[PDB]
Amino acid sequence: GMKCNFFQRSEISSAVGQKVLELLDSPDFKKHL
Amino acid sequence: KSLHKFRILARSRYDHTTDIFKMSSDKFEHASQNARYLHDILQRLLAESKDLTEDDFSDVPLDTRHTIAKSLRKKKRDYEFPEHWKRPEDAPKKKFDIVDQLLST
Amino acid sequence: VVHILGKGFKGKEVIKIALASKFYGIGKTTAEKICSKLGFYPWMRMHQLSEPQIMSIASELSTMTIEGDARAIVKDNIALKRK
Amino acid sequence: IKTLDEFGRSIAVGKRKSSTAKVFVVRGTGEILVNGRQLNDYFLKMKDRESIMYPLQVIESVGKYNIFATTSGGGPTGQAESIMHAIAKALVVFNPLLKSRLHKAGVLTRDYRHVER
Amino acid sequence: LYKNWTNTTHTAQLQQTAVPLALPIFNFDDISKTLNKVVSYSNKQYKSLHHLGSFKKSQFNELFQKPVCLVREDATNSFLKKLVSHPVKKFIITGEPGVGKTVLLSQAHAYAVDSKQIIINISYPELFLNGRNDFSYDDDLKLFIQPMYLKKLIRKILKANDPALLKSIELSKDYKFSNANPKNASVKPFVTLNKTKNTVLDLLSVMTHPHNRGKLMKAIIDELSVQSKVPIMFTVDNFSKVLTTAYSAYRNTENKQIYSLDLQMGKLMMDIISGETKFANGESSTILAISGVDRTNKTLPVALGKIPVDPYVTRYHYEPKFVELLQKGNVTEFEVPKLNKQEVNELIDYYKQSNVLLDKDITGKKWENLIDEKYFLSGNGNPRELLKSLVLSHR
Amino acid sequence: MNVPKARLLKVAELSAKIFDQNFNPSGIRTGSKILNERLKGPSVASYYGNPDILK
Amino acid sequence: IKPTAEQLAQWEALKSVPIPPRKNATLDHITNMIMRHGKKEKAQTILSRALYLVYCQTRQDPIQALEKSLDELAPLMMTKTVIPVPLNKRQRNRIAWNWIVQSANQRVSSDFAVRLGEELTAIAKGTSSAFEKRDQIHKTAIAHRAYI
RNA sequence: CCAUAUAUAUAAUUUUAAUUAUAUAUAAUUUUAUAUUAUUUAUUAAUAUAAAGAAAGGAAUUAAGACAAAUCAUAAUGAUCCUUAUAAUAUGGGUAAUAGACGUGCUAUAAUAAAAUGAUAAUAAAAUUAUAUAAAAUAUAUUUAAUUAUAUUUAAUUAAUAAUAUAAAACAUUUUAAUUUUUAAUAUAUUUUUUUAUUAUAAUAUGAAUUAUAAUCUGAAAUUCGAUUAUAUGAAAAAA
Ligand SMILES: Nc1ncnc2c1ncn2[C@@H]1O[C@H](COP(=O)(O)OP(=O)(O)OP(=O)(O)O)[C@@H](O)[C@H]1O
Ligand SMILES: [Mg+2]
Ligand SMILES: [Mg+2]
Repeated sequence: GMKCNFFQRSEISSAVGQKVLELLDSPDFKKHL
Repeated sequence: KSLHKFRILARSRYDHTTDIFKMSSDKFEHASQNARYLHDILQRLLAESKDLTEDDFSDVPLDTRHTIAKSLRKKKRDYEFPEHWKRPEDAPKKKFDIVDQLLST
Repeated sequence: VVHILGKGFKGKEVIKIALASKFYGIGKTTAEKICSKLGFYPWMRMHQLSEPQIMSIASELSTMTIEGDARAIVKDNIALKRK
Repeated sequence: IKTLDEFGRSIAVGKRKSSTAKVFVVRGTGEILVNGRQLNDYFLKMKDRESIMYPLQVIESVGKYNIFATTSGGGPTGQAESIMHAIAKALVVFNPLLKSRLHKAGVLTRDYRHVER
Repeated sequence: LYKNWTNTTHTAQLQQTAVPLALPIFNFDDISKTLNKVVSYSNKQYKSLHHLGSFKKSQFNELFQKPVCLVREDATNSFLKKLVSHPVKKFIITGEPGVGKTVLLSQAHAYAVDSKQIIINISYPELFLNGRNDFSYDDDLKLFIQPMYLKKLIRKILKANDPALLKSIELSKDYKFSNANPKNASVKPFVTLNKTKNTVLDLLSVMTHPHNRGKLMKAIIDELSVQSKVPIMFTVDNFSKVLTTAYSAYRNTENKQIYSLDLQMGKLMMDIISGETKFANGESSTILAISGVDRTNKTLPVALGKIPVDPYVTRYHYEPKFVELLQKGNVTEFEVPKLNKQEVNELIDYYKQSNVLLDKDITGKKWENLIDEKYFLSGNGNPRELLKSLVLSHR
Repeated sequence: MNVPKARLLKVAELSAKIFDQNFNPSGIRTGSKILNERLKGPSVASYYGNPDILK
Repeated sequence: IKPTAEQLAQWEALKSVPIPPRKNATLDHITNMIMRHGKKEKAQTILSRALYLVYCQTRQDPIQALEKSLDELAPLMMTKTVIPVPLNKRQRNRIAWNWIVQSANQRVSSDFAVRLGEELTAIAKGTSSAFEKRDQIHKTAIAHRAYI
């Protein structure tokens, strides 16, 4: 088995979060506001 | 002043001994997204470090406690042989051998 | 032979250990706090105590929730659990 | 055949338990450093100091060489005896005729004993 | 014998059987006659040094009839030249553990008795920080006073110093104190000292009640500071315990550990070192001794400028106030260099003459080899560990 | 310690802003660990092998 | 290699000398007997401190005094199950040290070093009850000699 | 084949532990020269002395009998038995109940022994981190700090690189009931962290089970039945 680390010198120049928002919008949580 | 601000805001990401600022990004699915993320964070850090208009981080001493701990978790070989203890007089002295002299001249 | 609230201590006994040892509600921290309040130095001993200081210690201890009162509290709590 | 380096130093490596020691022995006046520290600071136990001394005093050259020892691994006694064995191996270079003498003192033989399961 | 080992040797009078031996007497102006040679303190010096507590336990002083010292060119001569030449005579003695810092302090005291100076020595300042002596709060002196420690210390000052010197210096102003001495306690409530009619020697002999004793100590220190007749050498041994114990073991009414400077002994010591209390003779000096029995902070190294200041070092390991105080006075460090091989030769010679060397050391060993052996075992010159190699190394 | 707390707090807030880090000086339990916790679903479900095998 | 002048002189001078001993066998054996739980340094400290008191109260070499004491106290032979059997140096030293340690433990000091040092001081001055134990063992050996 | 000692190769000595790492190779079952005692008498053993030696340990590897096995959970096949039940799913409980009895370990019963402290950080090895680890910092217990436990926040590392993690005993100082062997007031001293003199001065400051209060960690869930912290408790345990 192999691993290749590449060094590139260069110039200077949310699934759970999505679900939480949906539940908060749902009528089982929004009904408690 | 801008460099000192950069180092202060780097916090644990800056190493004063080696003077290296290192950032690691693996949050996004691909490596290219993480590269863009790191580059953008570097531009933000640089832009607001170069900004000195309403910025007063000169009187904040640089914190190195993280570097102190990291170095404390490693062995050190700082010592070296004393300079005055050296005696070159007793060093081996190369000895003449005519065979190679004639082979080469 | 130093007597405080009907409890006897030997003269050489250190106050902040003896009060914790021979009283129900006082531990190490409580004994240290009492001693600091009364101005006794950390390693003061019973035979050095003057009678006014003994009475002051007795008053301070009496203002605490200790001995029979604390024992009754614990027993009442155990009885309530049993009930 | 071992010989001194450009600075006149004899370099030796010894081992004991999990400890390893690398010693530079030069001609001098009996000064010793361990990990850049004084011998008495690094080695608090007198027995370990005497163990380090023993090969020097077998050839009665104590006070004639300066020792720069560098240890790592194991504990105090292991490091001290590794210094001892390394010092013996380094001393053999300066005068090979004394090797047998050192070999008869028991300081030129590795203590192969180690913790076993 | 009932006490433990260290207190056994210290207090068992085991020097009673020591060899009756004579050595050259120590005097700095005659250092050339005594340079690099083991000496014994003068008879007058022993009486003053013993009261000062210069000779302490664990120093292997029981082997010999009386404690002795080696007048070293690099330790005694070098320091004592500075103590008699430098404009600012504030010094801190440092080095590795057991290198001989106390001995040089004892030698420094011995010079003080020779030059008629008055010595104020605080040995083991932990006595007023451990908490095993009583304390009380004073309000006229907005400070915490410890009568038990003071009463002893006042007596140590008197006996450690010649009455003739204490007789000379005369009181600047009236002092009145509560009186506890038994003939005149009930007869007259107070004792009234007078300007230029009573002297400080009377002050040392005033007996006050425990709470008034706080006034007695500050009166003495201020008096010795104002006068210019006699030099005063304030000396502290085991100083690091003061530096690295910023807060004492005493707690106020609110169970808040009392700060060192809040206590009278703490502020008096730091006032002299910092320089707020100015001794007026001009030859007065402050000598402080580090020790290896105390923990190591970044306080002292920063105070001496050895390392740079790192503000993010916790207060346990760095006390800025002490650094400011020690830097306020121009304190300098004299590091006791370790014994060279030649000095080791001089000491072992005296040990041989005292019959403290073991049989194996003296019989059958080429003398030069022994010096090389014990120079190695000492750690290339540590006096304590050289001495342990001879007397406490049975293997 | 000697350096004031206000300066360090400003430094911490601003640095957290730069590196897309959330700043919570109050110490209140927001529960961000749950949002930042890695998912172990696929590996746990792959315990017995991929279910599509030639039979 | 031809040894140079200094090397050969060193070889001659050294071969004219014996090897130093690594350790004093008797003192090491006594120390190991004091040792428990592998704490060698504690045993060495205790032994050296006791010997230091012995010197300070006698002002003679305490290592020599210890060996005089062990040699004199320890029994040469002992009866075993009943026939006498000879004892070599280590067994004699062990018996003598145990006798010493009992009388030391009978003393008052909280520190074992002080008790041991004062007991050794008393022994070096010819004052010890273990002489009676040695005498009884020797008497039993004399009584049971016939069964060699 | 390990381990050990060496030689060659490899590493641009910043993945640094070159004192290291792993490939190949060599080495030993040690070889010798004498002395003495035995000897099947030397071309032999016991030792001992001298010389060259780094050289001193270890595992595995085969069959034949005989016994024991169903947590034979070390399996297969067969025999027989259930097939609305002896198969299958869910909720809760139990496997932790105590008169007792015996094994196995941990903690103790004090001074050749326990406790506190010891930042330019005394000294290791072998491991582990993509179903993670969690650094430093801030805050609360809590108190100038330190320590210890949680909380907030994720720095690097998916690794000879960073973390788990400053190894601990060791060593130094101090304290430690029984112990009137101690502390305290006066004096005292060439023992001053100390000496002297006169008065005063059977379970502890060992042990931490058990019990109570209030908090905390995991998890959806800690009642039966988990772990952790602090504040109170403080049992048995001494001799043979
Ligand atoms: N010049 C000297 N002459 C004789 N003995 C000496 C000399 N210097 C040191 N010693 C002895 O060496 C030991 C050193 O003790 P000392 O108290 O002086 O050391 P230290 O470095 O101050 O120690 P610590 O850090 O413990 O206070 C004592 O035995 C002392 O007697
Ligand atoms: Mg000292
Ligand atoms: Mg307890």
